Amino acid sequence: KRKLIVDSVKELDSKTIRAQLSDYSDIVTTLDLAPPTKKLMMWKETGGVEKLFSLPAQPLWNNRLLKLFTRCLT
Amino acid sequence: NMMLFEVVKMGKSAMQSVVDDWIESYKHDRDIALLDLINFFIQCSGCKGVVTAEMFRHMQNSEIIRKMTEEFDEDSGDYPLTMAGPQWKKFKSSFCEFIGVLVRQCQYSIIYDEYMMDTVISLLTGLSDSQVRAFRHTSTLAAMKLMTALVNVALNLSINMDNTQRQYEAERNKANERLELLLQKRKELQENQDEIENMMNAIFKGVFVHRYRDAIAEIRAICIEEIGIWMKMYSDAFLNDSYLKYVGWTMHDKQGEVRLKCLTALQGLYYNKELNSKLELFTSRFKDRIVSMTLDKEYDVAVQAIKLLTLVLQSSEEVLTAEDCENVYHLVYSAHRPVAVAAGEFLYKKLFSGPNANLVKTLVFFFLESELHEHAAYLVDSMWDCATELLKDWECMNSLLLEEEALTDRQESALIEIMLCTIRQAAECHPPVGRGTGRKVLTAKEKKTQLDDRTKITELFAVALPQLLAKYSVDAEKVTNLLQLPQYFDLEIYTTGRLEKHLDALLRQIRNIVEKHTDTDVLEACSKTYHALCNEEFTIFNRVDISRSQLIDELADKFNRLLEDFLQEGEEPDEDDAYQVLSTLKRITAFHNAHDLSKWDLFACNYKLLKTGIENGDMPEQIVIHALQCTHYVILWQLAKITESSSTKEDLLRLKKQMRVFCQICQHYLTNVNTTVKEQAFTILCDILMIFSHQIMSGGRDMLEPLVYTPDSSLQSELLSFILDHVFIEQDDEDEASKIEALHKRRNLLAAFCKLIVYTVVEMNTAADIFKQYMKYYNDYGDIIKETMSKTRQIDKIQCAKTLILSLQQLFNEMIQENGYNFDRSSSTFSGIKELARRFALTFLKTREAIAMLHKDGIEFAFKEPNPQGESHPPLNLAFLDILSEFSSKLLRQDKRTVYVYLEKFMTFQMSLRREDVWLPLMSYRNSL
Amino acid sequence: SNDAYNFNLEE
Repeated sequence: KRKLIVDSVKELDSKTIRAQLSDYSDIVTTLDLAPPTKKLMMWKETGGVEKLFSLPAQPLWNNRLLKLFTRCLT
Repeated sequence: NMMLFEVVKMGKSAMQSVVDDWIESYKHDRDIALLDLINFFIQCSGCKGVVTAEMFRHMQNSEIIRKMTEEFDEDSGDYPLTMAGPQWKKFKSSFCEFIGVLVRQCQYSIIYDEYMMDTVISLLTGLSDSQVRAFRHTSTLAAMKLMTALVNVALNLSINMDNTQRQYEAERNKANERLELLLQKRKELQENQDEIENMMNAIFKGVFVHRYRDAIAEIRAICIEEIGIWMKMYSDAFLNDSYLKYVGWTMHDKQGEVRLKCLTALQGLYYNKELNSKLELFTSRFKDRIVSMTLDKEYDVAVQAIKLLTLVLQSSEEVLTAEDCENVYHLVYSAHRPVAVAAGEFLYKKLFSGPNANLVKTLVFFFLESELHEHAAYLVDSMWDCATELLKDWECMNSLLLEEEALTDRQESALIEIMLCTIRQAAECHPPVGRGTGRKVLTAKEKKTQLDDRTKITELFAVALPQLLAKYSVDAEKVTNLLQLPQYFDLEIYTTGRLEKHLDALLRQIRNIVEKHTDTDVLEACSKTYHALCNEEFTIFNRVDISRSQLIDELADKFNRLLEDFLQEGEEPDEDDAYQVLSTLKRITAFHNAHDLSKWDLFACNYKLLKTGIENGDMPEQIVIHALQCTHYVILWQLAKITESSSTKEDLLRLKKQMRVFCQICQHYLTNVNTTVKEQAFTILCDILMIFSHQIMSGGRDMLEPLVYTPDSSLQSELLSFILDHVFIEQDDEDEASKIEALHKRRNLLAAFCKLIVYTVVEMNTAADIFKQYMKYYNDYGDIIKETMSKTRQIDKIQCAKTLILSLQQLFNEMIQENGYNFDRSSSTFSGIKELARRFALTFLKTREAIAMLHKDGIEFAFKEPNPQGESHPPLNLAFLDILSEFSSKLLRQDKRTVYVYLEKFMTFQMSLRREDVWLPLMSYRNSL
Repeated sequence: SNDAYNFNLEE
């Protein structure tokens, strides 16, 4: 049958418009807060699989040491 | 023709050239020209059909549109206005410009001939009623672009009739037959105005009121955009409730693109800044909906709701309640920077309008009153762009902390946090984590300002930081934040500025803090600060090197004295004695991480501590964990120094005994009952085991072969046992912030073990007890396991597949221990095991040998155990076959029958003749092949 | 006119 796009329903019922006016809960959401604690902030940058699998479990604060670990990746 | 539509898609033309060419044709023959024009709108819908002269003369529009629908002769569902690419966006522009230019070029004569406009409006007001979307989307756009052109014409008419009214009253006040002609011109102009209104009232009633409620959002967004335009350009005539209401209702539309255009259209009526009274009454009725749209599910709409609300602050009345403003304020802490800075502008305008003293105080009170964030990084980032005048006034902040209503303890604590992040975001010229877009490169002006500010900070606080430290030397929170400024200073200013006196003062303050404070984070800052200042490439190295060596000399000598009594055989130490030992151990541990303290040889110091906890079982946990850390740093710093080929030979072999005995020590404490001790031993072990892996050699480091260490079966089991007991736990389904931090800890421990898996320190079969947890623990650990599955598939796909089936084998085995051997194949548990297998299957060129081995194992597992009561009765684990059939979808055509001959070696023929329920696993697997 | 916006009376 034809590829031409034909819409059976053109307008939106007045009744459906009054429903939209009375209930917009489905088009609003909650605040997606940004890391709220310095630790959660730190856990975002060091988080994620990529960082987790390429950095030590016990943080090494001198890159002279951190290298010793990243040396051994592939 | 094809010509008129073609001309517009690739014109590279002044569309006035096309319009004027058309108008001349219209003058020579109206009907020929209109037919060209009717067809033009029809081909702009992709119609391809042609209206003929015959049709023009005798056919109603309804009939024409029907004939055009049949003759559309489309190749697909696309029509011009739905194509992608800049070239087609230019067609839409050309389409709309032609319509507007045509009307405006006719506005002084042709438009009133009661023939052109009416004919076009009619075709467009009937093509906008068509169920054919192409004819309706396209005509609706044209109709709105015609109305806005007629709104421009009526505006001119209104202007010219005012001017004419002025000249009429001028002539009367001060020649009569001019008064007569002027009134006939006023008569003519009203007759013109009535005709333009009639036309506008027929494109509003015939198209708008029926297409603003279209089902195609792109058609609803077209209508709302253009009503906004009419109310913006001819405010006196169109900006009233009779037109505003359509935007008021449509901002409840469920499509974001439409809600967006409502806000845009309303922003344009407020950027006017004419302070309209009728717009003020609309916004009282819809205030509450607009505020709520700041949290619209579509962030782009939420940005515009905020931005509309900031323009609402210009309104004469106080329209927004206290509640409304505080809901906007919260959004400065949002993840989406576009939302945060839009709220920042709102905050700035509403509440911000030395000299900046009380401005700073108000920001501090706001930060304290907003009990959503504990840090201010995001607060600063939200207002970097607008309030950069205030946030970089460090003279004002430093003075507020010293020079005399006063500041409370909490206020001074928050002011230090605020000041810290302003300095951070200025030095590192980029936003905090979660607000940035891939660290785009900086402007020349931006890099200049990074330079300008860094000298200001270093100049000032190199002098003032010693003063602040002295005043708040006792407050951990305050000092933890203050100690992190050095990492942003410009090291060369400390010499060029004759500041050595302040550096001495700073170094002393740090030492007194080390001696008094024990906060693990206070000491972390002190160590990382010294590491930052101990850069051998700057002129102050030997100065800070001297103070450092003095500090370790005191701590190491005190540590010896303490151990000589703490470990004296009869001096059973109490809590007070232990806290003294712990306080110095913590300080040594923090510095040994960032600094090479090999010279003080602390390896034996902690060994005696750890072995005593083993023998007696009496050792405070905090002593154990920090001795574990310090030993870890002792070993690693030696490993770093032995890199040198020009190095002592005894030391390298000496190390193997330093590491081998440490592993067994940690292995002992891994079985301890205290949790934090287990966690600490586990993390150090997973790090040690990686540092010493085979990969230690790769980069030409063949010297280190004797150092390689391979774990026992005993150690591998103990490590896995920890994951099972500490990671894969009962799940719920102290509230969010803590529960997120707990999750991240467990993810670290999980990643620590998986690093050992994907790097083949441990047998891959260990990953089975992990792989089986994929779906059960998807949200918590899903991404870690999938990474392990991907890395292992690249290393060894047949071993990866062998471990995947083993995971399902274990899930199966768990179910028979829980439910029973006669379990329900319709159970939710069995359903989940095979769906887990279905996802496992999508992880499958060398895929042939893996899937084959997988079936070979899964088959043995099905028939491994025979029935107690009957060979014609079924093997015990035969139901596994229906799980394994989730994999056959992936198998090749060639090996499906080869696998069957293998299966026949296991299955006797009486069995294959079986069709009863219990054997429904078999036929299901048979149907596979 | 706040009776104008009342969509219970339609347009």
